[PDB]
Parts: sequence; structure tokens; C-alpha cells
Amino acid sequence: DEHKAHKAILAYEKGWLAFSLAMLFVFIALIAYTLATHTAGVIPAGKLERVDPTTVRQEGPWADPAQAVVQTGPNQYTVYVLAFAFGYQPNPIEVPQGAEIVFKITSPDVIHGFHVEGTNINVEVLPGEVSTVRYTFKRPGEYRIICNQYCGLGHQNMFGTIVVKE
Amino acid sequence: YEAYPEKKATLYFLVLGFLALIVGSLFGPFQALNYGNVDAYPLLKRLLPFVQSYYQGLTLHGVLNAIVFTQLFAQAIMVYLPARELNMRPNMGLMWLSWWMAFIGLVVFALPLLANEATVLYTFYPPLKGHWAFYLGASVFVLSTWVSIYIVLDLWRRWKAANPGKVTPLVTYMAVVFWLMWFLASLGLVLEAVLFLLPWSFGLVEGVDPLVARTLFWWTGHPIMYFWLLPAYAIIYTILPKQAGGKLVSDPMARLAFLLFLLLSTPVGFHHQFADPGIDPTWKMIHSVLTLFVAVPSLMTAFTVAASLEFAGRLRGGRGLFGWIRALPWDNPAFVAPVLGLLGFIPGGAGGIVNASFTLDYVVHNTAWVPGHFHLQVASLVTLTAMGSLYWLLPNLTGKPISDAQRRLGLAVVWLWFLGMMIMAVGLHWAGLLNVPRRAYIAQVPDAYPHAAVPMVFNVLAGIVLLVALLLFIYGLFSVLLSRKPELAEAPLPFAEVISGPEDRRLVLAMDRIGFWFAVAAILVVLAYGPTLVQLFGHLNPVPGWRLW
Amino acid sequence: KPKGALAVILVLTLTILVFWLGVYAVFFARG
Ligand code: HAS
Ligand code: HEM
Ligand SMILES: CCCCCCCC/C=C\CCCCCCCC(=O)OC[C@H](O)CO
Ligand code: CUA
Ligand SMILES: [O-][O-]
Ligand SMILES: [Cu+2]
Repeated sequence: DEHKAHKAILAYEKGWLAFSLAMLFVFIALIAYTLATHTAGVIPAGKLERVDPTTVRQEGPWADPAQAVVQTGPNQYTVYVLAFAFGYQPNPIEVPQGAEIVFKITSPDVIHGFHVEGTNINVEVLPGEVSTVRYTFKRPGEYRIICNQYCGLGHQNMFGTIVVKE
Repeated sequence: YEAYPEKKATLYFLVLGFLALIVGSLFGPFQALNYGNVDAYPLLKRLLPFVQSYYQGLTLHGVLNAIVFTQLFAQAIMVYLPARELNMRPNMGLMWLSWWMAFIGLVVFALPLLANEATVLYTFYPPLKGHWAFYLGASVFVLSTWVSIYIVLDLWRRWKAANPGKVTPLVTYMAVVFWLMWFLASLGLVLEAVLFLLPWSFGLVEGVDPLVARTLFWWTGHPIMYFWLLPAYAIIYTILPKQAGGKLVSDPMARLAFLLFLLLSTPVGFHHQFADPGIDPTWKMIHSVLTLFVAVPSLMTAFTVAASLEFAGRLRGGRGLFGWIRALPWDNPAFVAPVLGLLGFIPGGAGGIVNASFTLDYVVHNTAWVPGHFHLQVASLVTLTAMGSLYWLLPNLTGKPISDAQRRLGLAVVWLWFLGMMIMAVGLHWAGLLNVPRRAYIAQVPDAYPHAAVPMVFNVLAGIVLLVALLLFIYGLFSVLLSRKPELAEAPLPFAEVISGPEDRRLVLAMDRIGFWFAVAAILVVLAYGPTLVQLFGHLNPVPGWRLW
Repeated sequence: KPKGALAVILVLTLTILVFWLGVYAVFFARG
């Protein structure tokens, strides 16, 4: 009874430990898949790319937000975003639909979030470093940026706008 | 009591723990209504006038609930339980040293916390700069564990010395792997505190590199959450079985779980840094894979623990596929709390698993999903487990008895707690799926998230439910504390028996080769963190601190 | 055999799967 129950419990726990292992693996395989696809653009470029948060608004690609959008391919644009306290430049960001958008986002004070609502673009922004993500907007229109990392008292109201052009 | 002075030290670690839970928790129902788009902060400010911002409360809440209370409890359990199993006395000098270190560190850190001087949340990321008293007070508090680590390794070796050629007793095996795992895990934050945080806050250096600090933090960051969970697992494993009316189905299966937590708790921390720049994707993919592995031991636990209960319930006449569930001791809160906690742990880890999968993390990162997920983890399973210990530990420690009525009030707190955590978990997951950011005073921007009107009602409800549960627990805790009957103090801890099947002596012995596994575990940390850290220290780029509150 | 245990892990699996497959759908929807 105790002898029998122990025999079965263990016998069956093993099946489960194999099944759970399999399921875990199939997940891994499905994560790997996405790694191979255009949807993985949103993963930040793990390349270090230091800048100086003190001077960034005076010199460089962040000093003039009216020039933050730069075409880099026949169908690709680079946008230079400053997430700050408490907002984003430029406002709005305007890109055409169907183009690959290389977001190069940095902070001048604290850490903010750059979470583009309705999209997969959700990347921490750290002062001193440029955070690089890639996205291609499919539907034209107005998307909202939300700061999802605590950045001081002005946090709840810290939003931005991306406007995708038909 | 003059013969078991470990009882008094254990007592203090518990009470201070519970105090911290209460004070921290006061802020919870307020954050709940906040995420239900309802602003009750006005009211609270009248009531507790030092509170200057939603965020000041959110610092207190996390610091006091997630850092202070959980650890005290870990310390209270994972020293005393092994001490009683081995029937041996702790180094009382050390045992007190550790308590004072915790109490002193806590008082010091509480001062700037209460003074609106370190409103940075429990993760304290630079370049947000808190008062030096916070980081020192934090450090001294956390270092208190090193003294606990010693005590238990002490006890361990002394026992082995008196008993060579014998396998480490269960609770003691769990406790030892626990602490050893914590040591490795603790280095990250120590390093962050010592190399970076302290000097900065003291003003020795002008700025800190936010990326390196996040990296060092999340070293300690993740395995700290297992350090939180394990003492509850220890109880669920080596006690719950008896309270449920049965036995633990497998000694070795429990050990395997714990061994896995030693090897797999630390090297997985990029999972908190999936949205961080300057960290190679390949390493993220690695850490994600390894994270997925560390789910195994809980998955294993799930079965070992469930089976133990089925057995417990069948012995009590349960017949059928469900019969055993209703056969269990549901009138006993010491039994109920943890079971309920494990229940909410299903959806809990289910979200953990998602969070862990890299690219899927971008769907949920930094949204209310997260808090919704982890409240099932720490604020439920662990908290509940520690709650039901009132009904078996406390009498064990103080002689004082649990009246019949107090028991019933216990069931109430436990149940309403569990229910509140469920309800809130719905609202938050749902709200995070609608993009509502975590860590935001959203009720102050009330026209910002209209699509989130449904889940918001769950939030509010959860708020009031959990206010009632907390209130009840306060009343009840103080009704037990401020109550000594003789046999209740000297009677044994409800350590369960183990079911009789030839075990795996071969594996139990292997697992007992602890020196070996400790090194293995450490090598993994070097392999998994090493490369990235070298590249990150090579290219340090500190930045000015800010105080935006 | 341990029917209850199996039952519990059946609920565990389904939950995990609903949770996981769900977010993955949402990942690809936002992609
Ligand atoms: C107590 C503390 C916590 C534990 C344990 C925990 C476990 C894990 N977590 Fe986590 N964690 C993550 C992944 C996981 C995974 C893979 C696990 C695993 O350990 C999960 C394993 C669990 C299971 C697979 C469940 C097994 C089920 C059991 C054991 C119950 C069985 C029921 C029974 C037997 C009842 C029977 C009863 C009857 C009577 C029928 C990730 C990413 O990969 C994120 C980052 C999210 C982001 O983007 O910020 C994260 C975020 C956090 C945060 C936020 C930190 C912050 O403030 O930024 C907190 C506090 C936290 C706490 C905790 N979480 N986690
Ligand atoms: C009366 C019960 C409590 C309620 C209503 C509650 C509610 C809240 C809410 C709504 C938040 C999210 C606030 C936000 O993201 O802006 C939160 C976060 C938090 N809670 Fe609690 N909770 C309570 C008890 C606990 C306890 C027991 C712990 C763990 C021991 C805890 C752990 C956490 C942590 C770690 C945070 C994250 C803080 C941060 O982001 O800095 N909760 N809770
Ligand atoms: C939105 C969700 C909010 C609602 C919350 C739902 C979550 C699950 C609740 C309880 C699980 C309890 C299941 C097991 C039942 C325990 C009761 C029992 O078996 O009692 C026996 C009875 O006393 C004869 O002796
Ligand atoms: Cu910027 Cu939060
Ligand atoms: O942190 O799990
Ligand atoms: Cu983690």
C-alpha cells in the first residue's frame, strides 16, 4: 500500500517530468523561430554605444529633433529619439508605413521606457547609452508611446506620439 | 526557553517580519484602487501624513513587503527548522548578531525612506539617486544573511562531525543548499553596493553606469526571489504533508528540486534585462533557455507536493478523483494558507514561463501584467505560507495557544487574502495586456487608459477585499501575540514522515556531495555572467545622479 | 496510480499552455 503507492507516484512523476521537459523544449523551439523572423527587430542591438547625456541636447543627432528622421536605405529610416523628463523629442515622430524604422533612443536624465502602444517595441532607455530597435509599421495612423519605467514624479503623464504616414 | 534560546531569536525574526509586512501592506489597497482608476491617496495622506507621493508608498511597499519581511521569514525558517531537525543549538552569539544587523540596517534604511529621501522603488536603479542611508541600511540589512549562512553551515558541519558516513538530513540538506545558493546570488548586489552604489551616494564618485548597475543588480535580483520562495517550499515539503494528514511521498525528489535550485537559481538574470540595450542577444537567448530550466524544480515540486496531498487525502477516506480534496483538513488554516498559495501559483508560474521567453517578454514587460503575475508568487504563495505558520510555529515558539475562534479568524484572513490576490491578478494581467504601465499613478491620469475599464473594476474590488483581509490579519496577529500553556511550547514541530519505498541511495549520496555542487553552481555563474561583465566593465560610462521627486 | 496528482498537473499544463500560446498570438499580432 505504502510500498505500492510510492512505486506508482514515482513511476508517474517521471512521465510528467519528461512531458514538461518536452513542452519546455517546444517553447524553446518556438522562441528560436521568432529569433529568425522580422518580428525579432524589436530585440535591442546588444552593441554598446556610449554617448554623453550632458551634451546630447547640444551636439549630435539629438540636438535638432526636426532632423531626427534620416533615410538610410531605399526603404529604411533612422529616427533619433530623446526620451526625457518628461516626454520625447520629436513630437510627433513621423515615418512612412512599410519602411524599416531603426529607432536610436537615449536619455539625458534618468531611465525611461519606450513602449510603443499596439506594437512589440518595448525597450528600456538608459542615460549614457543608445538603445537600438527595428520595426516596420504596417497600419498607418497614430500610435502612442508610453514610458513604462519609473522616472520620477512626472511618470504617469509621460507620453509620446508616432504618426505613421499612409 | 532557557534551554531553547533559538526559539526567542526565531520569534523576533518572525515578528519584525510580520511588522514589516503590515506597514508595507498598508500601501497595497491604495495601489489596488489606483490601478482601478480610483484616487484614494488624499485619504491616506490625512491618515499617514509623512507620505508625500504615490511613489513614496510604492518604495515603502516593495522594500518592506518584498525585501524586509520575506528575508526575515527566510531567516526565521531556514535557521530554526534545521536546528530542530538536527536537535542542535545554533550559535546564539551569531544568531543574535544577525538579528541586530537586520534590525539596525532596517532602522537606518527606514529613516530616509520615511523622509522622502530615497523614493526610487525597491530596485533603486541609477541614475535616480537615493540618500546614502538607504543603500548602507539596505546593505547592512542584506549582509545579515551572511551571518545566517555561517550559522547553518556551522550547525551542518558539527552534525556531520558527530555523524560521518551519514547523509545530510532532509530539512538540513534543503537549508544548506538554500544558503549556499544565496551566497553566490548575494555577490551581485554586494558588488553593486560596494563598487558603485555606496561610493556614489556618499559622493566619492560623480556618476554611475546605469547598465552595469542593472546587470549587477539582476545578478542578485532573480535568485533573491528563490531565496524568498524556498523557505515556504521547505515548509510545504517537510511539514504540510503532516498537517494534511499524510506523508511526504519522496525524500530524494525533494532534494533533487533543491539541488536544482542551487545550480539553476543565479545564472538566469538577463530575463529581467530583455529590454536592456548593450547586452548581446545570444546571451539573452542563453539566459532564457536556462531560466526555462529553473522552472523544472518547481514543476517537479508541483507533482511531488500534489501527490503528497492526494496521499494525505486518501488516508482520510477520500475516494474518487476529487474525493481526496474534500477529505483534507480545510478547517485548519496552517494547512489551508499554503495549499491556497500553491493554487494561485499555477497561473503564477504560467506567467513566469511566458515572461521567460525572450521575445514574448516585449508583449508584457513593465506593464501591470508583471505585478499581476508576481503577486501570485510572493504576495500570495510565500505570504500565505508564512501566515499559516502563525498557527503552528508561533505556539511552538511561545507556549501561547491558538484559541478556537482565532483559528476561524485565521481561515477568514487566509481565504479572503487568497481571493483578493486572485481578483487583483485578473485585473492586472488583463490591464497589462491592454498596455497599462506598471509603477504608474494611473488614477491621476484618469482619461489615459479607457480600454481598461473592465479589469479596473477587478482592481478596485481586490483593493477593498484585501483591505478587509489585511485589517483582519492585523487584529488577529496582535490577538495572538498579546495573548503561555506548557505542552504547546515543548511539543514537537509537525515534521511529516516519509513514505516507504526504497529510495535512491545512489542519488541521495550523489546529491549529498555538496562541496561539489556548490562549485558547479559557481562555475555556471562565471560562464553565464562572466563574459558580459568583463565587456561591461571594460567600457564603463558613468552618468550624473538625479532626484526627480 | 495517482489520479489527483495527474489531475492537478493536467490543470497546470493547460494553464501554462493557454497562457503561453495566448501571449505568442499577441506577440504576432503586434509584430
Ligand atoms: C516568489 C518570487 C518569485 C518566483 C518564484 C518567481 C518565479 C519565476 N519567475 Fe518571476 N520573473 C520571470 C520568470 C519567472 C519564472 C520562469 C519563474 C519560475 O520559477 C516558475 C516556475 C513555476 C511553475 C512552473 C509552477 C509550478 C506549480 C506549482 C508548484 C503549484 C502546484 C499546485 C499544487 C500542487 C496545489 C495542489 C492543491 C490542491 C488541493 C488541488 C521573468 C522573466 O523571465 C520576469 C521578468 C518580467 C519582466 O519583463 O519584468 C519575472 C519577474 C518577477 C518580478 C518582478 C521584478 C521586478 O520588480 O522587475 C518579481 C518580483 C518576481 C517574483 C517571482 N517570480 N518575478
Ligand atoms: C493587501 C495586499 C496588497 C495589495 C492590495 C497589493 C497591491 C499592489 C499593487 C496594486 C502593486 C502595483 C503598483 C504599481 O505597479 O504601480 C503592488 C506592487 C508590489 N507589491 Fe504589492 N500588494 C499587497 C501586498 C504585497 C505583499 C505581501 C508583497 C510581497 C510580500 C507585495 C509585493 C509587491 C512588490 C515587490 C511590488 C512591486 C513594487 C515596485 O514596482 O517597485 N505585495 N502591490
Ligand atoms: C476571478 C477569480 C476569483 C474567484 C476565486 C476563484 C479561485 C479558486 C478559489 C478557490 C480554490 C479552492 C478549490 C478547492 C476547494 C476547497 C474547499 C473544500 O474542498 O472544502 C471541503 C469542505 O469543507 C468539505 O469538508
Ligand atoms: Cu519617463 Cu517613466
Ligand atoms: O524573479 O522571478
Ligand atoms: Cu527573475
